[PDB]
Amino acid sequence: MSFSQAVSGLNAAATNLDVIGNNIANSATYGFKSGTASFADMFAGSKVGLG
Amino acid sequence: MSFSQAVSGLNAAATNLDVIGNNIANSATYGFKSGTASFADMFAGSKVGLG
Amino acid sequence: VKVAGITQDFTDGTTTNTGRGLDVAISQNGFFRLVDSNGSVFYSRNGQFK
Amino acid sequence: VKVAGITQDFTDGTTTNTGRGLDVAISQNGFFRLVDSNGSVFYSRNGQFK
Repeated sequence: MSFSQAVSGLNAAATNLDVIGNNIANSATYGFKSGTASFADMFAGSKVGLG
Repeated sequence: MSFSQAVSGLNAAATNLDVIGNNIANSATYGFKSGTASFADMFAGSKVGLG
Repeated sequence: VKVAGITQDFTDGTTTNTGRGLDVAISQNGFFRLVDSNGSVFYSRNGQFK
Repeated sequence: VKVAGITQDFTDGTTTNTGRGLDVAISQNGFFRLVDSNGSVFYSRNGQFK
């Protein structure tokens, strides 16, 4: 669903930036450990995916 | 895509800077054998290399 | 007209280093095979693990 | 992030020579006690007095 993947991918980009931001802001937090999250497409098996 | 080549090159440059910095830092310490780093590209397997 | 076809381009991905001992990258053909709790069998290239 | 904290550290202060008979330093963790203009109970680390 093209619109759905558009909005959800925009939110995924925002999430990637926000993990970036919480990493950056905390870069002064002593001993702090940085984060990352994983991405996936609702690959229902149909062609490739749905979102 | 040279985006990956260039980001990898920056990582490599930063690491080289780190190692040279460590050579300099403990420069005066007795018995301190100096360190070096090595670079390579990952199999290309295409028109591209990888960085 | 109608479109009817499945295709995937299996060229190796732009390979990147990550340092973690649970990040595993594939080259050349195929996938490596996973299993689910219900005994289902599947082939994937997703290289991050725990 | 939140930022919540300010701390003044109490490591050494190198003790130096001036010669006045009323110049003082407190080696180790001590302090001085003072009243304020009317009594408010205060404590200080300044080393000069007359």
